[PDB]
Amino acid sequence: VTAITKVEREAVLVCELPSFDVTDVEFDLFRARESTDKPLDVAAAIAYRLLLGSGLPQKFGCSDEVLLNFILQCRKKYRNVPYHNFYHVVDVCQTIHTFLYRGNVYEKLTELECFVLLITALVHDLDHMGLNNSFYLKTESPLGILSSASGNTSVLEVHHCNLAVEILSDPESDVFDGLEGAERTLAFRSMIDCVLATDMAKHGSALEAFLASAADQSSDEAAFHRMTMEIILKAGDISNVTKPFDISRQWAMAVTEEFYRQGDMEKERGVEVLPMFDRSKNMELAKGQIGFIDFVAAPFFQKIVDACLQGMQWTVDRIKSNRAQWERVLETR
Ligand SMILES: COc1cccc(NC(=O)C#Cc2cc(C3=NN(C(C)C)C(=O)[C@@H]4CC=CC[C@H]34)ccc2OC)c1
Ligand SMILES: [Mg+2]
Ligand SMILES: [Zn+2]
Repeated sequence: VTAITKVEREAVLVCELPSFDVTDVEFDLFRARESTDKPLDVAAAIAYRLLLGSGLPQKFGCSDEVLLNFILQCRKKYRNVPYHNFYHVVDVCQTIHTFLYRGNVYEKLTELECFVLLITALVHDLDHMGLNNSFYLKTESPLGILSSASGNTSVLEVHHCNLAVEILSDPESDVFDGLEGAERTLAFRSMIDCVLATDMAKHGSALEAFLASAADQSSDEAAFHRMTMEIILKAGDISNVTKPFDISRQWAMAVTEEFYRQGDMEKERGVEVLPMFDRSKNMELAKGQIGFIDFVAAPFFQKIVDACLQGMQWTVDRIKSNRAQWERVLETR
């Protein structure tokens, strides 16, 4: 944990984002990346602006300097992989902002919980190597053995929580230094519960718990708040198909490259390679995206909007039109 320099901060604060509304559901992070020769500084500046314009750091005694220290300690710990890089967690951060403030999910949570969600977005994939839980277990890699021996199958999610806690133990980058007692505890418990909940192995069980709680006027209030945070970070994590088609498509290309590289190492290591991770299967993006929409994202967003989050209806509208756009790529091939 080397301290952030005056020079590193200045490199972010100078970025100005002319033309961009970071609060908008149609904000394009790809356009912002190649809109300078410092795409990393810009992403950091998008996150800084999102966090300050919410007004939440101020209310919880997090200075502008500590907040930016934190953004930059987070950025140092992401890797040059095609999808689970710093652009992805900044995307999840901005998208969660749209769900909270354009979708009015802010009304369901306290300000501390909204603050936690925006911060968690930035830690939720720390030190991701472009390989899924499954890779580590099948290869009996050290991390996989450690997870298996410890009894926790969520290999990556526990790695991420470990580095989050590392960054927050230095008061110079603890966005929660302003909290004490129950509030500091709730902040850490909820950041950890949310990251652990991004493991897609628990997708069905997290979705069903959230919906059972929303249907129950006598749900425990604390438990409902908690499940709402977990569902919102999960929503942000599978949000690529809720964006304007060309944005959705570039995300999909980036995730496919990352899966294909895992498939290359699984071959050179002679372990099971799924159809989807095999470069020499050349499966069509269109059928891929439609499959993801039909089996994961459409039912997910439709059910949470209907159950509770009416303000997020636009996500369901966009998945419908992205699907029809993929059906058109098929109909004209
Ligand atoms: C038939 O069901 C399918 C299921 C999955 C993919 C496809 N095919 C694609 O073309 C794609 C994509 C795709 C896949 C993901 C993810 N997937 N998952 C599992 C569901 C396999 C992860 O755990 C990733 C890590 C954490 C959260 C979500 C991430 C995210 C965005 C995607 O698109 C832009 C078809
Ligand atoms: Mg993850
Ligand atoms: Zn993620």
